[PDB]
Amino acid sequence: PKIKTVRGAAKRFKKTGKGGFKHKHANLRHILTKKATKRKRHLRPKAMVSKGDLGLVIACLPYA
Amino acid sequence: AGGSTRNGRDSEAKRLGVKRFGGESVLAGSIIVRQRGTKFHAGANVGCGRDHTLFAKADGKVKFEVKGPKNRKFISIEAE
Amino acid sequence: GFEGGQMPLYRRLPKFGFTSRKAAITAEIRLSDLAKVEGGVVDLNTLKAANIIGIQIEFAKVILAGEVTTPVTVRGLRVTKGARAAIEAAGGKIEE
Amino acid sequence: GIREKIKLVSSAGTGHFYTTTKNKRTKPEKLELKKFDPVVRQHVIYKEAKIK
RNA sequence: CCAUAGGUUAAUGAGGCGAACCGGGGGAACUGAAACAUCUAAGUACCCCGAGGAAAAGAAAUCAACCGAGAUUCCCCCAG
RNA sequence: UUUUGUAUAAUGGGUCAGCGACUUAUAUUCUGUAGCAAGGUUAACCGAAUAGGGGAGCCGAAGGGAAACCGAGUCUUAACU
RNA sequence: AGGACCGAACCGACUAAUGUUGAAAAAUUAGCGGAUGACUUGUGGCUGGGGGUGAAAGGCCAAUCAAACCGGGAGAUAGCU
RNA sequence: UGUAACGGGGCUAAACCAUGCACCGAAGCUGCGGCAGCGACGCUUAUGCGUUGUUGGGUAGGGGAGCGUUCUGUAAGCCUG
RNA sequence: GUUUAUUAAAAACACAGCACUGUGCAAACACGAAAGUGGACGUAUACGGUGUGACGCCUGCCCGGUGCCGGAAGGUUAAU
RNA sequence: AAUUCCUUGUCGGGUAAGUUCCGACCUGCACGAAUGGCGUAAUGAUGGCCAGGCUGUCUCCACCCGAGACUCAGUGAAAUUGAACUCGCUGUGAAGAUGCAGUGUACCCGCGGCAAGACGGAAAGACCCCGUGAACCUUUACUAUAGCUUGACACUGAACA
RNA sequence: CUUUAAUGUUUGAUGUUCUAACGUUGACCCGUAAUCCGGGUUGCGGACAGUGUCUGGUGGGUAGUUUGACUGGGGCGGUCUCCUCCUAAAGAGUAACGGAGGAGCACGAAGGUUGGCUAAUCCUGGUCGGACAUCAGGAGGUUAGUGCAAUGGCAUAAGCCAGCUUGACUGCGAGCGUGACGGCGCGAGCAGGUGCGAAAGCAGGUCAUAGUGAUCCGGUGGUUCUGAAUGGAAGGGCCAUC
Ligand SMILES: [Mg+2]
Ligand SMILES: [Mg+2]
Ligand SMILES: [Mg+2]
Ligand SMILES: [Mg+2]
Ligand SMILES: [Mg+2]
Ligand SMILES: [Mg+2]
Ligand SMILES: [Mg+2]
Ligand SMILES: [Mg+2]
Ligand SMILES: [Mg+2]
Ligand SMILES: [Mg+2]
Ligand SMILES: [Mg+2]
Ligand SMILES: [Mg+2]
Ligand SMILES: [Mg+2]
Ligand SMILES: [Mg+2]
Ligand SMILES: [Mg+2]
Ligand SMILES: [Mg+2]
Ligand SMILES: [Mg+2]
Ligand SMILES: [Mg+2]
Ligand SMILES: [Mg+2]
Ligand SMILES: [Mg+2]
Ligand SMILES: [Mg+2]
Ligand SMILES: [Mg+2]
Ligand SMILES: [Mg+2]
Ligand SMILES: [Mg+2]
Ligand SMILES: [Mg+2]
Ligand SMILES: [Mg+2]
Ligand SMILES: [Mg+2]
Ligand SMILES: [Mg+2]
Ligand SMILES: [Mg+2]
Ligand SMILES: [Mg+2]
Ligand SMILES: [Mg+2]
Ligand SMILES: [Mg+2]
Ligand SMILES: [Mg+2]
Ligand SMILES: [Mg+2]
Ligand SMILES: [Mg+2]
Ligand SMILES: [Mg+2]
Ligand SMILES: [Mg+2]
Ligand SMILES: [Mg+2]
Ligand SMILES: [Mg+2]
Ligand SMILES: [Mg+2]
Ligand SMILES: [Mg+2]
Ligand SMILES: [Mg+2]
Ligand SMILES: [Mg+2]
Ligand SMILES: [Mg+2]
Ligand SMILES: [Mg+2]
Ligand SMILES: [Mg+2]
Ligand SMILES: [Mg+2]
Ligand SMILES: [Mg+2]
Ligand SMILES: [Mg+2]
Ligand SMILES: [Mg+2]
Ligand SMILES: [Mg+2]
Ligand SMILES: [Mg+2]
Ligand SMILES: [Mg+2]
Ligand SMILES: [Mg+2]
Ligand SMILES: [Mg+2]
Ligand SMILES: [Mg+2]
Ligand SMILES: [Mg+2]
Ligand SMILES: [Mg+2]
Ligand SMILES: [Mg+2]
Ligand SMILES: [Mg+2]
Ligand SMILES: [Mg+2]
Ligand SMILES: [Mg+2]
Ligand SMILES: [Mg+2]
Ligand SMILES: [Mg+2]
Ligand SMILES: [Mg+2]
Ligand SMILES: [Mg+2]
Ligand SMILES: [Mg+2]
Ligand SMILES: [Mg+2]
Ligand SMILES: [Mg+2]
Ligand SMILES: [Mg+2]
Ligand SMILES: [Mg+2]
Ligand SMILES: [Mg+2]
Ligand SMILES: [Mg+2]
Ligand SMILES: [Mg+2]
Ligand SMILES: [Mg+2]
Repeated sequence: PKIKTVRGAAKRFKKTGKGGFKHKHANLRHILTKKATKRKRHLRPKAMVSKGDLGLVIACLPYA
Repeated sequence: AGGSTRNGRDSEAKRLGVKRFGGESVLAGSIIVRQRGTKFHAGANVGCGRDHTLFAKADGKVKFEVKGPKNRKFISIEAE
Repeated sequence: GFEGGQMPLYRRLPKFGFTSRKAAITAEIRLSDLAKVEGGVVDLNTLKAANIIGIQIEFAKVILAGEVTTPVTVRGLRVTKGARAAIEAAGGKIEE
Repeated sequence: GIREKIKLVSSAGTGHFYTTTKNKRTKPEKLELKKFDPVVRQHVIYKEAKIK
């Protein structure tokens, strides 16, 4: 049978041009008045998934 | 059976120290020293951070030197 | 994704975005695909007959990719700037 | 943690707000600061409102 | 009281068995979730009823999308 | 065999003969190999039929962005050195 | 007269020894208790498993009981050997 | 439990210190022969042929190359009273 | 008297008796999706449950807690 | 004390001597009045203690009678078992050696006996721990629920105040 | 309007009686040769009761499950995150149920800037006034101070006074540090707009290092980005925030 996609990771990650995965940063959902604006400003943009924890994503997202 | 304790704690190591030594070519913005106080002081082309972190404002080689009447340790970036 | 009982990455991390249904009915077209139609006119029904975009498609852009060497009338499609220049240089006529 | 949290609403008509804390016991009077409003790109008086 | 219930004759039919498939009435838990209760397993196993050589469904108070298609059933895609 | 470590007085086996344990299916990725090559390939089905037909579709040649959208650029931002 | 007395049948099972691959998957020998009573026994019948029954020990329900047996789910699961 | 606190016999050096020359002593090193791996170099590869260095303990484990068995084609062939 | 058939026969269980409490009969209660049945072909001097356990002398204080019974003015409070 | 830790409490009795027994005291760790209190004749295959009789229980065993054991003939098992050419000692060592080292001793093979060792046999330790194992049981653990109960609507209507 | 009368119906509540539903495990008759049942007459009760759906309460009567780890064995006890010093072996890092202490905040000024200032303690003298208030001089030279623990810093003060103020700004960010990762941190500089200062310049919170919590779900404001025939809308997305 077909492999089933882990649908949470499909809602959390997107494949880029060279095969990497982009993702949203954490720590930006609440408790936001005590955090510096520099920190948040460096948390709004999407970041790439690191090389170490990229294998578990590919295992969860076989269909890109 | 019996006993207890009150001395189990300790904190995490903050990884301070000197990251780039003398005669060591750096880029601008490179952290040289992380430290609590001003155990070192900022010389030429070297800024002092919020936490007394010494960073390079320019590119070049690190020069450690002792100046001033108090024999304080200054860090400068030589031109290159 | 099981990391022991540690919270895995796909649950540490937040969800984002939504899915556009309109993106499924849009398509992009090479300039090299313009020669594969017949008649030298390019519509949606022409491209679907040439088996390029697919049936359920309702929108298409032409993109500077590849190159065309023939005058082709483009009708009812969006065109990029470089494709507009290349079509008009090869003799095309972009219309609506 | 008696120092509750509030928001500083722009008086420029925008719904823009800064968030911050105060001790309402020791500072019963309202906070008014002149802060930057990035929508209007001006420094505008913000006033204390409830965090809601 | 008529009547009705009931009774009796007669005629025709049924009853029971049987492998799977089928439609329906009821309907688990182990398990998985690295525990577990929502969830899953699974309308599965099992029980029951009825039928046929197949059954069931079936001829739009349907889809579509402002173009149009034109009952049901089955297969490949759509698409994990 | 398990172990830091067994002649171990740790486990197991009386002996022989026979059987006895990483498979299968479908998806996916990588490597190798072969065919074609900016193209490659068909499934169901038809067909008397491992041919041929069938290109429905799938992957690839363009990406960025949550998205509209733009497009070899795009996003961010009022705008980027 | 008697849930009276002694004591065989009969019912039971307090002690010791034997035996413990037994004669016997609970018995034999020597003693022991009740022995007209809440006795005992024959035949047949009824109560069914989270259920029965129980002068109640978690006792008994076909040499099996803190939930019988058989078949099925079922190749349960086993981060253990 | 039995000498039982040089391994024993035994030793007044066959003990200790110092110095010295010998010799024994390993699967170490060298010699002779043989196999294989990886690199150089040249050939002119049958893509391997000389020379050349050097390497060759090995569990879990990774990689590479093979033997044999049963069955199918080759095979209405070949072997076989 | 009974009891752990198969390591425990006992001080354990039961017992007559005592007390509390429920029950007015289509009884309570119990087995049963229900119909029904037992109670009981009985009717409070009866039946069920609970505790104690012949007989003799006795059974003292506490209702704050937990239960149960009774109350219904007020507060709160569901579907609707 | 079927309850008393300290405790063999103290005193008395009984005995040559009595952590038990009996009777007292009360300082009841931590009795107590129907999860009954204190007494109680009779009974008990009941528990503890004492005495008389009796005796191989014992001092301390002796002899005898029989059934086996032993020998012959016939039939003929079993558990167990890596392989055995299966000594002692001291030491060593997966830390308690038939098997190693050193040394000592010992011709080969049976039979009857004993049972110190083979960490002997039997039963994948019942103790202990672990397992994100199980079962049963409890409760003011969680979530449900039968059952009991409340009210609304329906089956369910008419009058009068 | 405040303060209200007539009539009537729309109607609920509470009684009052009735009978026709319903009940009868009351009597009698018939089916019938029958203590079931049904039908019939009657009596009693009577819209109660009782059943169905909904609903609140009670509910170990029953069922499904949970009931942590470290641990010089387990339990008991203690601990579980963060900060500071030692252990830590002169870079970083480094364990134990090792030795000692703290944190789970505070501040609209205790922030920014400009300007200025410089302590502790003791000695002498001096009204109430005293070991110790305030005052004047001298020694001393930071033995003080730092919002709070410790360590490192601090005189150009980062310590203490006053003035003006909100940079406790928004978008970014070369380049580095630290982590397995998630993530955490430092940061010159650029654009916009601002404060102080004559100006150079400084300011993207506080001398630094603790003062904290992922995701999901959900709430609030803003934004047409999306909007399942179309136009809207709901809902979702994005930004801020709880
Ligand atoms: Mg948010
Ligand atoms: Mg966890
Ligand atoms: Mg096509
Ligand atoms: Mg389940
Ligand atoms: Mg599970
Ligand atoms: Mg039909
Ligand atoms: Mg039409
Ligand atoms: Mg083994
Ligand atoms: Mg072991
Ligand atoms: Mg190992
Ligand atoms: Mg071991
Ligand atoms: Mg060895
Ligand atoms: Mg041995
Ligand atoms: Mg062994
Ligand atoms: Mg073992
Ligand atoms: Mg064995
Ligand atoms: Mg594969
Ligand atoms: Mg290939
Ligand atoms: Mg770019
Ligand atoms: Mg008698
Ligand atoms: Mg006898
Ligand atoms: Mg008798
Ligand atoms: Mg018991
Ligand atoms: Mg039995
Ligand atoms: Mg059962
Ligand atoms: Mg069970
Ligand atoms: Mg199954
Ligand atoms: Mg199995
Ligand atoms: Mg000796
Ligand atoms: Mg010498
Ligand atoms: Mg030599
Ligand atoms: Mg040699
Ligand atoms: Mg060699
Ligand atoms: Mg050689
Ligand atoms: Mg070698
Ligand atoms: Mg090798
Ligand atoms: Mg018996
Ligand atoms: Mg009996
Ligand atoms: Mg017994
Ligand atoms: Mg017995
Ligand atoms: Mg009855
Ligand atoms: Mg009793
Ligand atoms: Mg009393
Ligand atoms: Mg009370
Ligand atoms: Mg009450
Ligand atoms: Mg006591
Ligand atoms: Mg005692
Ligand atoms: Mg005495
Ligand atoms: Mg005695
Ligand atoms: Mg006494
Ligand atoms: Mg008592
Ligand atoms: Mg009492
Ligand atoms: Mg009693
Ligand atoms: Mg008796
Ligand atoms: Mg013989
Ligand atoms: Mg045998
Ligand atoms: Mg030894
Ligand atoms: Mg012998
Ligand atoms: Mg022996
Ligand atoms: Mg013997
Ligand atoms: Mg043994
Ligand atoms: Mg075991
Ligand atoms: Mg339970
Ligand atoms: Mg379960
Ligand atoms: Mg533990
Ligand atoms: Mg311990
Ligand atoms: Mg160090
Ligand atoms: Mg070091
Ligand atoms: Mg300050
Ligand atoms: Mg100044
Ligand atoms: Mg003075
Ligand atoms: Mg501070
Ligand atoms: Mg969750
Ligand atoms: Mg719409
Ligand atoms: Mg729109």
